[PDB]
Amino acid sequence: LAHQLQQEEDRKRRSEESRQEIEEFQKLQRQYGLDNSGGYKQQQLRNMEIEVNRGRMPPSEFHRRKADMMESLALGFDDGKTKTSGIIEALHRYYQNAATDVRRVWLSSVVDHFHSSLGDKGWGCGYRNFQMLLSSLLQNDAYNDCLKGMLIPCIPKIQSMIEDAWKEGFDPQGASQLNNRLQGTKAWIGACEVYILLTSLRVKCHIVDFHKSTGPLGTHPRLFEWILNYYSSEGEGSPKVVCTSKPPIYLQHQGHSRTVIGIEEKKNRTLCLLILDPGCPSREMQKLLKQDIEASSLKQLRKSMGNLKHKQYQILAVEGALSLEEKLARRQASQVFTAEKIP
Amino acid sequence: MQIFVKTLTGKTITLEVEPSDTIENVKAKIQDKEGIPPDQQRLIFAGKQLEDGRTLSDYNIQKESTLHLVLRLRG
Ligand SMILES: [N+]
Ligand SMILES: [N+]
Repeated sequence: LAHQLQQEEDRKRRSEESRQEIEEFQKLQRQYGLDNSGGYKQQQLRNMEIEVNRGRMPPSEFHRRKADMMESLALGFDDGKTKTSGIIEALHRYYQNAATDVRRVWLSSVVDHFHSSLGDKGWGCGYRNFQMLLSSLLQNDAYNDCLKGMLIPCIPKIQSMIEDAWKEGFDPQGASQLNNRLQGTKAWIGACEVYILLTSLRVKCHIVDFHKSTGPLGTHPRLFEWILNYYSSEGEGSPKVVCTSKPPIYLQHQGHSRTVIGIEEKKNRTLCLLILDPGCPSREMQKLLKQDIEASSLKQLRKSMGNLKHKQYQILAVEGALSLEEKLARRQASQVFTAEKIP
Repeated sequence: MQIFVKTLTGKTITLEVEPSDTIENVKAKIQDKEGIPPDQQRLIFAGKQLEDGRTLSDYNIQKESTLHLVLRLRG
């Protein structure tokens, strides 16, 4: 009797615990894109079917878009429908010609913005950031040999390319964290995946891990100072606006990533990062294209230390090209995967 | 008491813990069995990411509870 009383309560507790665990696991696997419920192709189609069902899109047009999607996916090429070009050149014009609170501003080289489409909304950030970074490398002659013949890949192709890096032997522990597969999924990725992808293409790059806050009020001054150092040059005759040859910086925090395309040193000596978000729709990006930039729009691009209070950031920065021997050295190093840590 | 720690690929381990264990201590115990540094771990239970300086006590973790383990920094 006594034993039965204990056994029954335990059973009931266990069952409730199990139900809770199962429900949570499901929610998390789904959020992280690891529940094996399908990929980009599926989401695009499902979301376009909503657009038909809601009466917002003709059924014929669904067939045309689907056709075009399938061609792009077969080729492995992004279709460009979420791309906005000319932001660097527009910022250069603005900073040169407009009365600002800026002493000096450093910009990365030409960079195309990519936002998520219907296919990757909610999960494509890391991939879209990779596309922005790559757009800059593809216009930079330093990377012509390593990246020869490449166009911006579509998200499914990026997933394939990561898998290829895993197959070569990069970062097996990272592969195992994502079930060794990315195609046909909505998997969140991080700087570690972007790293092995670029390394596998013979691009020299590295991660820096800002693993805890370094300033008052949970700020990350070290991060701002690292980016200033990356963008800036020692001195001499540097102009107020410097459009550098440097690629932009991939910026990860838990849950989301963005692309840093420059940094402003205000007249009061504080620093402000210029950040593109792959969540920003084309109509918002277009505002930066008009000759006089709204105050809200500029404010949206500008991030001060108060705006970066996540516990941990990682950056990935690109530094040049690798020899095959240097790539193989990095492939072996990636077996015990580490990054520079600050502090 | 025993608890379980499960990654989002379904890999599961058991840990021996006390209610007074900090989340920091639990991440150490995971490192002890899997070699994963604590800075790479995020633990979630009942919808909440668990904070380092709090105890299992603080979160009503019971024997045979499962914590979910998110690895590295992704988004
Ligand atoms: N979209
Ligand atoms: N995104």
